[PDB]
Amino acid sequence: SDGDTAMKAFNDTFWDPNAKMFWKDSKREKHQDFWVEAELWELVMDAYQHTSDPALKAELKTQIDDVYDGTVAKYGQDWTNNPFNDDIMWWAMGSARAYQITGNPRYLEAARDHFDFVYDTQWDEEFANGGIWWLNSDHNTKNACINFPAAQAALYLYDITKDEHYLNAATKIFRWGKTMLTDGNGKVFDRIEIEHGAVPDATHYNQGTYIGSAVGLYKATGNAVYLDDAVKAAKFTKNHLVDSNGVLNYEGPNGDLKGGKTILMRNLAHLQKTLDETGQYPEFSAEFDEWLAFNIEMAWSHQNSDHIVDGNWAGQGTYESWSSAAAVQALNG
Ligand SMILES: OC[C@H]1O[C@H](OC[C@H]2CNC[C@@H](O)[C@@H]2O)[C@@H](O)[C@@H](O)[C@@H]1O
Repeated sequence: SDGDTAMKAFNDTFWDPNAKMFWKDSKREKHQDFWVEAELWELVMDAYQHTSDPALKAELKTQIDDVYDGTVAKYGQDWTNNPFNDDIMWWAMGSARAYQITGNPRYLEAARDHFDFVYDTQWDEEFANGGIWWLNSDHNTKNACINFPAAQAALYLYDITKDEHYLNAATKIFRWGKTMLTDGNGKVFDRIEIEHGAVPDATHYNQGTYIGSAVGLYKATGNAVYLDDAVKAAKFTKNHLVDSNGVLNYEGPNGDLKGGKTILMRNLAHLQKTLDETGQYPEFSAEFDEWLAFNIEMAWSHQNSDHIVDGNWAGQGTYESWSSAAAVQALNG
């Protein structure tokens, strides 16, 4: 019931049924940024999968379609005019998931066409021995926030199509990213910049997409090293991207990072599910489950009277949909 209450409250506060988009904040003066809207789309899908209330489930299923329609009305169906390859890939990944839920052809086309544009034209072997460029305008940096989401999108497309092309892509992208965008012990680097090298700044959302791609690769390949990869990145997050009480950091003031716990929590749930299913890493699993539950309880203890939780989970006017999404995500694992 907590997940249902949280999602209903989030919609009541932030969903605009007229534009079929989320508001960026509770002043209701501007709709959410394009890339973040794909992440709120996935939140709707996660609540759809989590709920056991058939009436709410049907409403959320409809909302999956309405989110796409509202975005396409403002931004079009062809996102390849957007210079941000990551923006495109977040929508390609969301579209693959929407296809799995709904069966509507438009979503498979959207996923496959946009994945192909990025992977087939924005992969480069010369700089840094591999990796996808951040932008399709200028080619100066290759980033975790495009590469790991691309591996995830490829894994969804493999699951849908069974075409080994997509598994091969996920494997190649992840191998490059593990080698060039991590320290080999679970710390995920932000990016590798031409003429400079690695920028080893770690953030919640890049830990998340690394973990999710690793768990997906473990499941698709049967290679246990990928599960180990995921566990090491989860451990790094729990020990090194938290405050002194173990509560996940607040990553403001940057607007893109403020809500990153949303993406982290989505992917930590994948890891929790796989550990529960396989019985692997039982010691870590117990520690991890306790730490997750603690974070969730602390976050929700700061909910306001409308059942909205700001993204500064360690503490207590205007609430923002991206920063507030993480607490909702956490109850819809
Ligand atoms: O420092 C945060 C963030 O900044 C830049 O990306 C911003 C967004 C652009 N497109 C949508 C999201 O994927 C990004 O967060 C990049 O420098 C990025 O690597 C970095 O984490």
